[PDB]
Amino acid sequence: TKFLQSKSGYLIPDYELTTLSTPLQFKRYIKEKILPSANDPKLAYKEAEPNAI
Amino acid sequence: LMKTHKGTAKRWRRTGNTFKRGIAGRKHGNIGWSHRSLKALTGRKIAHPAYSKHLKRLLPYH
Amino acid sequence: APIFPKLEDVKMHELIGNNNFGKKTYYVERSRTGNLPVYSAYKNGGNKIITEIRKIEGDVIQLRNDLQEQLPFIPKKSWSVVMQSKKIIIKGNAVEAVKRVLTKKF
Amino acid sequence: LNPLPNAAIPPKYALVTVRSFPSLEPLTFVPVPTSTVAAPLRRDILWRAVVYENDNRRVGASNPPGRSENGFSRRKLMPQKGSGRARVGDANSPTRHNGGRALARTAPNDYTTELPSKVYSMAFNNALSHQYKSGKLFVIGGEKVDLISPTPELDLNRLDLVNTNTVEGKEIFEGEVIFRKFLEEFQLKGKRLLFITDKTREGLIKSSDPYKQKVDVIQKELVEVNDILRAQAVFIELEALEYLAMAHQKEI
Amino acid sequence: VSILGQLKPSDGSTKSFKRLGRGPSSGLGKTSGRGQKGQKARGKVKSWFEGGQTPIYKLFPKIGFTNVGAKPLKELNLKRIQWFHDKNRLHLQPGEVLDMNKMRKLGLVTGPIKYGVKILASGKFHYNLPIALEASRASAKAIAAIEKAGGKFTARYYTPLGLRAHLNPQWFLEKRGRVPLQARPTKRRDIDFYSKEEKRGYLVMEKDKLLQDIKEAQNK
Amino acid sequence: YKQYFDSLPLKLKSFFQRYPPSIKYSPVSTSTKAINANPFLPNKHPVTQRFHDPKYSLRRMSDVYKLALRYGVEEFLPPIENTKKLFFEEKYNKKTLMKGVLLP
RNA sequence: AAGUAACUUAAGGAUAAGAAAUCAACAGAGAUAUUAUGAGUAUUGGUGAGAGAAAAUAAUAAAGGUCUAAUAAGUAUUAU
RNA sequence: AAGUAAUUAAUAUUAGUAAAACAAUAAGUUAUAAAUAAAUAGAAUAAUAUAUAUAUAUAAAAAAAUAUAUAUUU
RNA sequence: AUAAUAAUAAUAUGGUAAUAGAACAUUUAAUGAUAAUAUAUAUUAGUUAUUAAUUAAUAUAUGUAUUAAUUAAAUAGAGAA
Ligand SMILES: [Mg+2]
Ligand SMILES: [Mg+2]
Ligand SMILES: [Mg+2]
Ligand SMILES: [Mg+2]
Ligand SMILES: [Mg+2]
Ligand SMILES: [Mg+2]
Ligand SMILES: [Mg+2]
Ligand SMILES: [Mg+2]
Ligand SMILES: [Mg+2]
Ligand SMILES: [Mg+2]
Ligand SMILES: [Mg+2]
Ligand SMILES: [Mg+2]
Ligand SMILES: [Mg+2]
Ligand SMILES: [Mg+2]
Ligand SMILES: [Mg+2]
Ligand SMILES: [Mg+2]
Ligand SMILES: [Mg+2]
Ligand SMILES: [Mg+2]
Repeated sequence: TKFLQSKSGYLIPDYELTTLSTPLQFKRYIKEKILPSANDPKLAYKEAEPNAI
Repeated sequence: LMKTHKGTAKRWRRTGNTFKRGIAGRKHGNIGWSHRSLKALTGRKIAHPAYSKHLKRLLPYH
Repeated sequence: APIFPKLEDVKMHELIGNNNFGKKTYYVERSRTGNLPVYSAYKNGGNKIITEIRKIEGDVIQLRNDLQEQLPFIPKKSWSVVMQSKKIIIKGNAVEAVKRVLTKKF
Repeated sequence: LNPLPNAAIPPKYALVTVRSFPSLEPLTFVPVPTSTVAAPLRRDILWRAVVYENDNRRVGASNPPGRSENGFSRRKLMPQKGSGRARVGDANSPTRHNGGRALARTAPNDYTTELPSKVYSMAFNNALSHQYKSGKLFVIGGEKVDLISPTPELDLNRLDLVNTNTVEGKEIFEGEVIFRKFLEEFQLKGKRLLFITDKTREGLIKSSDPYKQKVDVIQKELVEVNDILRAQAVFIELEALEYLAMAHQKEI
Repeated sequence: VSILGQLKPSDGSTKSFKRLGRGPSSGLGKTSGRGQKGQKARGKVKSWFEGGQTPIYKLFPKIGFTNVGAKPLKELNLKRIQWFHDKNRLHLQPGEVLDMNKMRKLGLVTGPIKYGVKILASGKFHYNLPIALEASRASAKAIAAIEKAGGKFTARYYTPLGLRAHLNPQWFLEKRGRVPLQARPTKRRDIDFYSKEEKRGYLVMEKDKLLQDIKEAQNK
Repeated sequence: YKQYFDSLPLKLKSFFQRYPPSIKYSPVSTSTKAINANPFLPNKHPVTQRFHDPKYSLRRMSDVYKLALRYGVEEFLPPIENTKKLFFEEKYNKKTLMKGVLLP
């Protein structure tokens, strides 16, 4: 997980790390959450407006 | 803070979720009356629900 | 004794997101003194008796359904599961029966 | 035959990564118990804790002058009858424009509310768990525990900056710069930060002081539910986190 | 965003307080729930003021007296002890008696034991413990149940200080380097009670010195 | 030994300083002028022939004695025989029961 | 209501109190002073209105004990 | 320009904990047993009251009143 | 076995004293994007079953809401002294 984080550039949260039991699961998570935001910066999650569409 | 009505405390004692009291009319002038009839007034009596609230307010720590 | 144990002794199944505890399963933790958390409660000025069941982890609906299956004699209607605190209220003083049902597993 | 088929045993340990400070680098995992760091998020308990804390915090300095406090004479301004005007007493009445306030408060106004200790502990746990879920709970340590990856050369295991007090070349100092660099790295310049130390980290607070409006460095003992929840990312020492867990554990 | 701007109380916790004297459609309009024009409307009569009739704290005669010499024991039923034993909370080494201090330690009795403990018999049927008990006193039925179980009761005298010392001997040691000595029964009634074999009083059961001294005095 | 002595409570230490154990103080009441005059007893003044009150008033004396008992330094204090106070186990043992207890 | 308001007099940075002719109860404690529990309990009242302790356990608190008196008489006590 | 505050008591609703709660320094308050003016009395001898506990009464019952009992204490 | 919305059938919906339930305006505290193409206040005309808010135009201010929302509270609403 540390290696994955280092290569990625991004931080996978502690809870997520605890949950995900396989490399495949980790990959799937990454594809879901970080990837789309990385692709499109307007699509990214903002803190002050968490319920944005 | 609130305090107990001492006269009321003297008159009334606790009995679970009610108060018990002595009967009125058995301190003098008893002669002439029937003794059996008088025996009704010798014991104690539970508080009537009409004045239960009043009693509670008088005796906050009971 | 130690609050956080070492990394070696902790197994994988002990961690969160393992063994599938969320999906349609539950637990009912005993009290500090070591008794089943099932209590009589006398609401509305002693007029409304109800049996409360506390300390439920996981799916409460499933647990309720299981209890109903165990105790068919209690009606279906009288099983109010409050979701905010996760506790399941029953109408009668049905404490002892509930305890009996739970004891075997919890 | 099978009485409670869907009964099962819950998970009991969540892994939190133990990091080196200046650069948040994974050194080890540490399994903290699920009750501290992964409780179900009960909002009502959290609310109770917050409101109580707010009530405790109150100064309560409202001190408007009542008709006694207000400083007019006690004299009757116009005689009761034979004036051709409404009846008046002294000039202090709430009814009149210069008079004192009706039902006036008098400072200090005690706004202190109570909470059960257990409830408060539960709330404290709950807030921490919520923070962990968010991905806003950075556990820094490695001194006591057995490591996997070794600590970096320029980082350190405690939550502090080195040679902060030293300032020889220019008025600018190194610990501040390091802090700024750290902020730049993890993209939390304007965000609220909450550094839960164990012992007094003087250099850290000095480094912070530039960003005092957003960064709050607190001890292990004086940290609050409010402080934890307000924070955009908490930075807790492993030892401090252990202590908190011990404090707010349900007793057996 | 932080949770701090989205916290509510639990449903059913809070209420809106009834706010008076604030417009007609509010409900609590001009009169503000007071009614109309009386003493209660603008002033204060007492809640229990009965009008002038002889009140319910005057009609009736005053009854009884407060026995200041009374010292109410906390009651412990055999049933509770049995339950504790079943639960495996009744931790006793062989020979060690279940004394009032011991009960407190275990959590059999809980809250402040000011004057003592009486052992009552509410689960005398299912009581089967051969352990030895010791309290301020016991019910006759309770005693009989204990005897049947193969147990052994002893009613033991304790002045309030002596009781306190018994409950928490370490405190006294900490303060003064010495636990205080247990007093003799000075009172006549107390002496009489513990001199009874039927009560299983300690003065007869242990064959005390005080009782012997009294007997000698009587003789002489 | 010196360190242990120093570790003794304050009042006891003060007493030892101002009435030291080298002097064998009297068991009985004495002249106030005497060197061996017991501070716990009421000593008579030789000229006036009036009993002076004890140098250590009764409470203070009792406290001192209890301190000595605690640290096992009783015999170095001067004797409390003719002061009517007994203490603890000795008091318990030596006392006669009241007339009311023995003969109701 | 209240030994309150008020008037009068006198002192000090504070004053007052303070090292038991004290409490307690046959076991014991050990200056003062303030607060919490004890407790609106005991106690008391045209037994109405109402008034209401102490012991004990906690804090706060300072080194907290220490002679300065030839050990105290119109004093204790009694009556009123 | 007008139902406010403080110290208390009783109800209710929810939430925490639960045969315990609050508090953890001990101490205390409430609960855990019902009575009785008060006293050294106090809940199935073999089961629902027809048993038991207390107060009146008594040799002990009966009698009035309230309370206690039909894997798990409330 | 819930919630929201919408159907159908039925019953109910005058109200002083009073009781109960649910909202809104205002001000402060906690959390908090955004921005002169914006925000606030005012006027006029529209809109939403409408004490309220919103749209447009016009005016004046301000490089800007302790803003929306949830909580906590109130010197929280005036034709009646
Ligand atoms: Mg007749
Ligand atoms: Mg509040
Ligand atoms: Mg109306
Ligand atoms: Mg009117
Ligand atoms: Mg009227
Ligand atoms: Mg009349
Ligand atoms: Mg007076
Ligand atoms: Mg005066
Ligand atoms: Mg002075
Ligand atoms: Mg007091
Ligand atoms: Mg003298
Ligand atoms: Mg003298
Ligand atoms: Mg006189
Ligand atoms: Mg009799
Ligand atoms: Mg209507
Ligand atoms: Mg106003
Ligand atoms: Mg106006
Ligand atoms: Mg109008």
